[PDB]
Amino acid sequence: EADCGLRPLFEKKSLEDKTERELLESYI
Amino acid sequence: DFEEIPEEYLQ
Amino acid sequence: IVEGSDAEIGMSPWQVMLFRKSPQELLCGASLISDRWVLTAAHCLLYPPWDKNFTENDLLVRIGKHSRTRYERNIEKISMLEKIYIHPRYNWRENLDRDIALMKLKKPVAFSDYIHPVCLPDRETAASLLQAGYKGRVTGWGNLKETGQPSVLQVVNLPIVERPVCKDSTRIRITDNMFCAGYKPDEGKRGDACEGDSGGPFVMKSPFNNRWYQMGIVSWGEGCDRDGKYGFYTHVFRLKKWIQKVIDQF
Ligand SMILES: *[C@@H]1O[C@H](CO)[C@@H](O)[C@H](O)[C@H]1NC(C)=O
Ligand SMILES: NS(=O)(=O)c1ccc(Cl)s1
Ligand code: NA
Ligand code: NA
Repeated sequence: EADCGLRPLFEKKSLEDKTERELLESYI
Repeated sequence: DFEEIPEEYLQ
Repeated sequence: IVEGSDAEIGMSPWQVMLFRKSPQELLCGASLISDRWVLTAAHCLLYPPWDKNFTENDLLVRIGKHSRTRYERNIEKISMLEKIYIHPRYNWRENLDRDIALMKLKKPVAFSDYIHPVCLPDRETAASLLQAGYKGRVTGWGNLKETGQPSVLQVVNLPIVERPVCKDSTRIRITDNMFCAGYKPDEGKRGDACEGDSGGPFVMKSPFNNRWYQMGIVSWGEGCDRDGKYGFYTHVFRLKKWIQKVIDQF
């Protein structure tokens, strides 16, 4: 739980998946 | 079309 | 998932496959919320109109998967169920209100690059993110169209829809324990969950702390990816007090 929602192959490495930016851009 | 899983999980 | 794309490796490490032991088949999606607890839709386990009432020993959960049908040796982990908990006010008779269930695993699963839990929302993250137009992400191994099946886990991003539009799209009574998502006919993009995706997660990435939160559970729809229809999702935050009560008691 402390580490929840932080993906080993993405957030934990500071790598972005191919479409997460689409989500961020919608959070206006 | 599923590949058989190891028998240990069905025991 | 209709009109989605192949997931990247490790893109949804909380994704769980609910798997029937005999015959061996995909039943539903689900999500990992801790090393011993999996979240799904109640209708994936209990739906008397279709003579569905699965017990613990009927089912397995498969965690860390990418391929739909392959046994992913050295990657996926397969867990047996200790106990199923269905929301006591799950309304299977009418409209699938409170469509939520928890499954406790017999043994904790080891986390890995492919296996990791999603967060459940607090009140403030829910209030901030559950807004019309804001997009979440749905993942699953369900069918690629209403009327076929994917090689690997599929992913689609979909906007939350205004509650009046959700209500006006259907004759079903919509409750506060549901939200809907999908593009409108005039928006020129498409996508939906479909058969076999239900019980899986609708997630959003908080821009405040960069963590993924499970805001919804794939619950129901009328067809898949139909113009003017929307997918309906269990409102996880609204039911979180029940989740907490189960995990605290058991
Ligand atoms: C589901 O099955 C269990 C036993 O397998 C039974 O006790 C329970 O009443 C059933 N629920 C419904 C709604 O039929
Ligand atoms: N009816 S279904 O294919 O399970 C479905 C579509 C959209 C959902 Cl949300 S659940
Ligand atoms: Na209506
Ligand atoms: Na639609």
